[PDB]
Amino acid sequence: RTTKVYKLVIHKDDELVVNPKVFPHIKLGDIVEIAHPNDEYSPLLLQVKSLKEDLQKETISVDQTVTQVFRLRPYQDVYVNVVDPKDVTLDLVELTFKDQYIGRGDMWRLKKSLVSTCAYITQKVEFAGIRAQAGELWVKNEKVMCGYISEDTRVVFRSTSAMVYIFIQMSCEMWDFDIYGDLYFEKAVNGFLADLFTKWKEKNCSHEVTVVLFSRTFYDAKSVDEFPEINRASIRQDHKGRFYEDFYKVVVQNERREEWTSLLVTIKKLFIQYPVLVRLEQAEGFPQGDNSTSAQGNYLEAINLSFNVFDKHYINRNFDRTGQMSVVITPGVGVFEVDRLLMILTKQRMIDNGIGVDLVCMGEQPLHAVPLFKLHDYNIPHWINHSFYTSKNSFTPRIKLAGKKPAVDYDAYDAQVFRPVVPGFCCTVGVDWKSLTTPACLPLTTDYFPDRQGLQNDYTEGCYDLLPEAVQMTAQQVFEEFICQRLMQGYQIIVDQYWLSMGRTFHKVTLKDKMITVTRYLPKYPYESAQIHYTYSLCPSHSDSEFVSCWVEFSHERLEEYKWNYLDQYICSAGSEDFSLIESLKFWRTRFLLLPACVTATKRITEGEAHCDIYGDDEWQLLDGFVRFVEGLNRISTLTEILEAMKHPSTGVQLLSEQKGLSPYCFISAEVVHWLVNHVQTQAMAIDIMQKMLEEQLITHASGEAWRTFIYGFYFYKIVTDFASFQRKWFEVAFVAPAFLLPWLPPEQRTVTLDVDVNNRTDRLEWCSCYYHGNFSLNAAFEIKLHWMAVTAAVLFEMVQGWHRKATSCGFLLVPVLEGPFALPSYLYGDPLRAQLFIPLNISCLLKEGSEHLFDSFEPETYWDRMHLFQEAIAHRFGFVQDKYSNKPQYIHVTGTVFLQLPYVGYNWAYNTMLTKTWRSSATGDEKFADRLLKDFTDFCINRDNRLVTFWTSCLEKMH
Amino acid sequence: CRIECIFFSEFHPTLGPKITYQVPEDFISRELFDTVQVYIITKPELQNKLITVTAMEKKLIGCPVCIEHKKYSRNALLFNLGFVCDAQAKTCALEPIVKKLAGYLTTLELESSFVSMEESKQKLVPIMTILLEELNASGRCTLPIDESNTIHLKVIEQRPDPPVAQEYDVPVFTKDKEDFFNSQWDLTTQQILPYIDGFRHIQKISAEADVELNLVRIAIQNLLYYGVVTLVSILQYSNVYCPTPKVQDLVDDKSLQEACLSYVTKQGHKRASLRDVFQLYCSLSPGTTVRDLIGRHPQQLQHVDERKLIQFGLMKNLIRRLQKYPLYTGCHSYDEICCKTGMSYHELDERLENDPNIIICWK
Amino acid sequence: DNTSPISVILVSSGSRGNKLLFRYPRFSDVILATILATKSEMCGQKFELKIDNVRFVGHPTLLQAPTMILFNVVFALRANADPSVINCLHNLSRRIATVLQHEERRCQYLTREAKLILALQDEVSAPFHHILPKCKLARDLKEAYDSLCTSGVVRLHINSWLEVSFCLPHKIHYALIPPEAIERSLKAIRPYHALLLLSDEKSLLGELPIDCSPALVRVIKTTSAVKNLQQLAQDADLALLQVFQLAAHLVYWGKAIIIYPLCENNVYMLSPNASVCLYSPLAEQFSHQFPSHDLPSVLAKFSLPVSLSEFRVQETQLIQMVVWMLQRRLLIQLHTYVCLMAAQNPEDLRMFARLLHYFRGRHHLEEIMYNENTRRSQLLMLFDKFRSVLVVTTHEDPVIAVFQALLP
Amino acid sequence: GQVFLLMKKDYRISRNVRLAWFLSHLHQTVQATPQEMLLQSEQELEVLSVLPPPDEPVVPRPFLLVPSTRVTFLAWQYRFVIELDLSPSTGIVDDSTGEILFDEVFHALSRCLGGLLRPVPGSPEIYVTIQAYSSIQSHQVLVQGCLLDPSQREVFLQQIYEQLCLFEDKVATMLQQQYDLGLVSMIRQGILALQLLPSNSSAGIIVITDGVTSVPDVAVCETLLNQLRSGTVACSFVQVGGVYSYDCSFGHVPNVELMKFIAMATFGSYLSTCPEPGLTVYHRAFLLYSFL
Repeated sequence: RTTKVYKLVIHKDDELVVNPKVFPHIKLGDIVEIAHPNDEYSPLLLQVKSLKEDLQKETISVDQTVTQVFRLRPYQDVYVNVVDPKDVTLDLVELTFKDQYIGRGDMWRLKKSLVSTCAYITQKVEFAGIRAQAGELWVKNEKVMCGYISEDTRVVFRSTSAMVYIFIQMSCEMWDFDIYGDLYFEKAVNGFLADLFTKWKEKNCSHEVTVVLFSRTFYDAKSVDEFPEINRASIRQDHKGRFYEDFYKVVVQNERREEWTSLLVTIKKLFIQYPVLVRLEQAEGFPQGDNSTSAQGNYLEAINLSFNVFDKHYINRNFDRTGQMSVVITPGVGVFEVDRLLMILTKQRMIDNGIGVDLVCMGEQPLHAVPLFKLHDYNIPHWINHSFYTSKNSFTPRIKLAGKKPAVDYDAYDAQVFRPVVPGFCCTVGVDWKSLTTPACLPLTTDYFPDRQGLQNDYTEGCYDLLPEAVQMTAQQVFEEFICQRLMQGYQIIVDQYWLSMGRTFHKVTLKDKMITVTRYLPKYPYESAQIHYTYSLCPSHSDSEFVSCWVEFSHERLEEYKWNYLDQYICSAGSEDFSLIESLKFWRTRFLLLPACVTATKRITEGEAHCDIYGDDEWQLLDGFVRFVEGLNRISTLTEILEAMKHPSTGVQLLSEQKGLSPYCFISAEVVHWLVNHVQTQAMAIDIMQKMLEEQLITHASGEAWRTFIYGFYFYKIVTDFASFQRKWFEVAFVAPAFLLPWLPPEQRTVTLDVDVNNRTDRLEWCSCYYHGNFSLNAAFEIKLHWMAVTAAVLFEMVQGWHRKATSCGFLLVPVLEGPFALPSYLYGDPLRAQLFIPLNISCLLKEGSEHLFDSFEPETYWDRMHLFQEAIAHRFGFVQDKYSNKPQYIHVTGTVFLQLPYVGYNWAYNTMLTKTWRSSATGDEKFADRLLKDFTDFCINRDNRLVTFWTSCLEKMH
Repeated sequence: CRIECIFFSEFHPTLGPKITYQVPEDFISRELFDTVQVYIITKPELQNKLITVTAMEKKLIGCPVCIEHKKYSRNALLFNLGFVCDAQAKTCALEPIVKKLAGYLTTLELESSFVSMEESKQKLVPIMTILLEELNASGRCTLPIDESNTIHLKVIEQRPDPPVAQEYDVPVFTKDKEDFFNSQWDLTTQQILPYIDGFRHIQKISAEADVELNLVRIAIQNLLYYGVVTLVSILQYSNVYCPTPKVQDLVDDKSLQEACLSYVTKQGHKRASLRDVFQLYCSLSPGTTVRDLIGRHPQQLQHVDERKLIQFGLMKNLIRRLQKYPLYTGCHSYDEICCKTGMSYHELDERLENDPNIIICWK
Repeated sequence: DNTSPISVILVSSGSRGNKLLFRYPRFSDVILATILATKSEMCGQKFELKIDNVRFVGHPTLLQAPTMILFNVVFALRANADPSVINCLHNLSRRIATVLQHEERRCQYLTREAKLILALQDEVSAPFHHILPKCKLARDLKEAYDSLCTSGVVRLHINSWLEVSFCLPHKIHYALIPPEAIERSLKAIRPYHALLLLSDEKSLLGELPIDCSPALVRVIKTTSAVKNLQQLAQDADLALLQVFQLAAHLVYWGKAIIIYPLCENNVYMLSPNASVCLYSPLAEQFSHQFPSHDLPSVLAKFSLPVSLSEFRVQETQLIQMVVWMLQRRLLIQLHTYVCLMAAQNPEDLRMFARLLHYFRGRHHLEEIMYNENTRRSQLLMLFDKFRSVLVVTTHEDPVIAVFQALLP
Repeated sequence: GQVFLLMKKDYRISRNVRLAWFLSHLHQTVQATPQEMLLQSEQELEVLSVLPPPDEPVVPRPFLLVPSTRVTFLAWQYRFVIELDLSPSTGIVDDSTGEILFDEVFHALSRCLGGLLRPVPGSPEIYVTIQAYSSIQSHQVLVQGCLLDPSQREVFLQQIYEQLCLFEDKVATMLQQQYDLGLVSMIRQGILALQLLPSNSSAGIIVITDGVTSVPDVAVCETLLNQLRSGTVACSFVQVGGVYSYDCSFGHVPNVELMKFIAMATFGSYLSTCPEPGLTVYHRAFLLYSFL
């Protein structure tokens, strides 16, 4: 224990400068303590990564950040005590994420990269684009300020940017006073919710918030009949002869915000307007209805609705959030009378995924076990994180005072005197604020392991081999990718044989003598899970008082049915054309659109312009921008006198050269047409002479299949002087160069395998698949869809951001876009909490006396394909362009904010929720643009100020 | 708990603190307000604290509220809406109402600026004009103010803290039951209610109902707190009771006579007289057990239940209990010792009758 | 202890601003000075204040180059304190305030022993727990606080010559007997009662002032558990009304207890609230004065009702064993009552009719003994002759059983 | 009903003279004499007025004397000696009154003096000698004179104020330097001061005590009262303080019975409270005198 006192030297690449000439015994990598000998402040441990004798004697230089963290004054005394790396080993380390999507495999790589390292508090750990942060270091159950991480330290990951779901049970107890003189709703909203929001603000979290209000209502009706046939689709019968209907109201959906205190007023307003909304009063054409009790409510179906919406995390995947959270707030104490099979189903869905459910009861803590299920017997649920929110004399009671119902053998009696939820351990009154502010991910490792002989009585034994070795990925990164691929499916390792466990399924992945062996064990008798058909009424977020009947199937996925043997082949082929992505695998997918940058009109609207119909309804300049963008995507007379002039190195055309796999003197089959109609008479003549030139067999296309005709556009061509591989490595887009008032009439997708490891930042190959529109036009959006399984999401996000910047330079927009914005909850792209908005288009003012509705001059045959053009003529005035998605017509705004559908009288309106703040720009407007567009569009569609007829009359003239 | 007036005041920037509204009008005279003015509109350190001040035979309750923001005159707004009662009113249950009301007012001002401008200020007078009657006559008030806020007030009386229930006590019903919705009980109260009869001690209840003893004791304590059940000593044919002076009151209070004669009366018999009851409550002796009286007053016990007789005497304090005090630390009754040991009192009799080391005492 | 005040504060106002002058032992020194210093319109009457869960009781004075207009001696208490405690403490505060005002009027005691502490606060500001022994006044307040917490009798001496005697009945009668019960029982006393004190007579005469009433000492000298008040009034040569007044005064301060005298045939038993702990702190004094006898072995004798002198110099020593344990409240005294609810005896009928307003169950046999002189045998035979009209009851006396911790 | 008889200043009727004329004019008619001749009445006493059984309107008509008739006797010149006790048993608070019974005694004395000389049923000179005694010295002489002209009272009260102010601080000092008999002795001093006032007419001794004082024994009390009635002097007790409730200062219980029993003897009056302001309580306790 040397006590060589020193003098501090401040420094501003390892953040520690020392001289071996001053510490000859200290080698590279050794720990170097730095603390003032006479300071009560905690010491500071670090690493001596590098050696440089030029550092001053009796002086060790460190960075400013670590010095400010450890509270070390400049020029002060210090110590240089060196301890062995076996005493300061930490016991538990915690890292948190922020505004980043990280798969479990990436977390595994980050953790195994951090091993055997010195880490202090609030350090910035970065690795291959992943950016974590230490926030709590524990040694022997004591919080420390710094420590060392060994091959046995506990690492925990949490998130500040999860996806949260909040449910509030509005049962009858919401309207009851508690023992302190306050309503239960006031306790829930003015209490718990405000505290949670304040904690989120304090901890700097950026979750995505969805808020739903739900209840259940019974009716006094004999045999249906009374219900108007229009709402009869959402009536269910209890097994006691009762007519009840479930209700759901959405307050906010998929919303990100910097403050949440402004939402409580909205929830209060909904509380006031509630009893009429759920048909307890003014039940016109309805029987008399009654609210339900919390124990008789629909608690177990809100959980399964959340499980449904969370089971589709792979669809429309974005790069900003990580983590899932579902919260149920109830006025009761934690007793419910639920169905017997739904409980087993929701337990199975709980044990399948890794999204733990949270319950926050608000009644007084009872004198028994909590929570309680009264089957239609009792059962204690051990998989619910429950809590009791105690609001901010003595002797608080613990029993609910029931309301008032309005109006011989004398020696034996003495002798015979001295002759479940019982353990109600009343201690859980705490509220786990830490689990509500930074949700913890599913642990990467587990300790449980069954008996070495009990597997024969429960599971079979499947086995398959793989030889990855037979620039190429070595047969050691493939094994790591094998281990990773299980992780994003929800697997955990048990604590180079690697065991893995998920539910009842077991995997073993091993490597030996350059060969990867996989062995699967699946249960012999997997419990069946019959789907539950569920019906409910839903009020969408944009709506005000409108309910829509919906139906949903509760099902449990068959984990043993996952085709784990095809995905391994896909990985082992490094994106070969032999194997592709099939829908059975839940491969991650996203969809982007490239749009014209109509900046002027959007800026005018954003500045305060009233009507948005100002979008109307230079070509080669935009063509140049598009060809430049596509180039960025790829990372790059008569007879023969014209050809000879083209071959001139300064007169004819450019020469695309200096590219791997690209033949010299190659040229783009589009710019040559532009120069030809310039130096040398018409576009048709240009393409015809180009086709003749190809027929002359001196200039062809680089693919080599000269049989194909000349295609004008972004196509590669060589001069002078196999097919699938070229089509799978380069982009190639063609160029396809009033209606409702007239006498007459009154491929498409290509695939490319991309390498993601641009600006190399990792030791392994990453690849994805890209499906893009086969042809481009200035009146239709350009669709590009990414499908990926094995990609570091940060690298892909960096590449996509590069694309976004390049397209911004070219006068376009590249925006992520929802996939199924008009699907019902039952379909794959549907959303149980989303329903389309309807806009009525009244054809009544347009109609004139005489002819009934319209199109009287036109033949009745052209009526089902001509009104469609009339509607699109109105749509084009609002910036909506056609979207030929990969059926019903779809239109998307140039801002990329709003969708539009023609049902087959009116429109279907929906929002694009995948446009976040980061993607926003000048062209896309502010965060309140779609809402202000709804108002103008709806008002124009009802012919406000006779704006509609002003359009019909003004367009009728062109017919004449 | 009557409310004489409800008054609203605030920090007027020009004339300083003064009253602004009263219901009824001019109930609080200015020369009275200008004295309690220090405790009504207070220094910032006193905000969000209940203040009860007695002056001029009146009792003023309030809770000053200060909201600090730049938009106001002096970067803060001061207001208080308080109650007036008589000097001797038991206003211990009127504090939560005032606190919640102040919370409602500050929420209204923070959300809709309800108190700042003079347009919504005039709406206060009908609000208090409703509050006074809704609270005095009913003690409950549900009053909507706007599209997001509705005032819900319910007054709760603060009953005294309950005693502790020991393992050997016997609970007896005093509200007669069958007057409440069993569905509205704590679901563990429903477990034990069919076992309370007036003859079962807490340990026996826990044994029969398979409920944790600590939980059963807490439940019985809660029932005591609400006043639904009472506790009496164990009943056995070897107890000894000494009459209490209050026995005389039995003959000098007609209501007590009626209640006693009704309760003590055997079911299925003519109502017992008072001459056969005042004798039973004076013929007991510290040397006569409940067994000698079976033959000592045979004619008298022909319309009464002996168990019910003794029970009723116990609850109304017409009878005291005599036990035996000898693990024999001294502070243990015979019944408690028997219950912990698990043997009968007669079994304990042939365990200290002939083993002289520690003697028997009656207290 | 609910009755124990949390703290004692002395505050005062005037033309120098509110100034907290003392506090023994969550509020600022400016907050308390601002709130507890009222204005002249509120002077001379009770002052009650409540904040959150803390109560303040006081009594301003109006205090009539002076620079002081009024002061206040406030006591802090828990929110759930009993109102009788509030009234008692207000009375104590007024008693302190009036003598302080008189001292101010005579020799300006206040604004001479108030600026020294004022300046000393600045000297210790380079203050109420380091300036206590620098000036007597805060010492008296601390003594009062300590006495209230422990003793229950405050014997204060201000200016070394003005006495202040105060008692707190809540902490005195803790055999926790309410003061109202004692007060009610003390207005219904009879000449056939006896006075008795625990302490020795020599140790009882040293507490009294230097100018007591001579009847006070006279009563103490000739008081015994055998005599009654009537046989005491003649011996001390005092009127019966004065004897009753003196007995009430002595009982009030806990220095006297009223019991029926020790006749040979007094019948006792153990008090229901007895404490035979076999290790009780009081059992360490019974052996410390009487070694040869064990308390759990002597108290066992009075299990059944037994006579006072039937072998319950051994007898001459046993009597002390019934005085020390009767000044302690271990036992009670039983009594025989009668209520109405032979004809061939006009002489007996006339006497029975004469003594007919007593048969309500509220008059004891010995009351009849004392009032209408009639031997025990005659009364007992009169009661035994009737066996169908009168009811015989054996229970304690509800007037004197209050002292042995037994409320009615 | 009641007959009022006035003294003469020149002479002094003995104790038996009143009984002698009560017996002599028994069953004899009497008359209320005219106003202007009462000063010329050469007889020893004067018959001011007589009333049949308030002021039962007595016209100037004769009335027959009866053995049951009540005869009250007044006088023309009176003397009184005023004694105070300032024992350390009078240095406590008076909770009901609000004051301390050191100023309240002065208030009672001032009120008694003021309400004793303001003013004649059916139709004047006072001497006062005041001294104050204490248990810790003997007595201080405060008046050896005091004709007491009625329109001088304020100056007199102000003057006797300082003689008690200077007294107060002496006792305070003597008890400050003390930490860090009785009534039987007082009454003696009452008689001694009496033989310094002019000539004849009944004398009075007004003592204002708190009741703490008590008589030592019975024989000494008999000796005191024998000498008290020897000189035919009326002694009165003006009680100071409130009720004798339990919560009083310890050690302080008034001896109301002793002073009442002394007041009934020697034809004295016991006053419970000094009331706020002819035939009044003030003018009947002292100036009046009866024998039956």
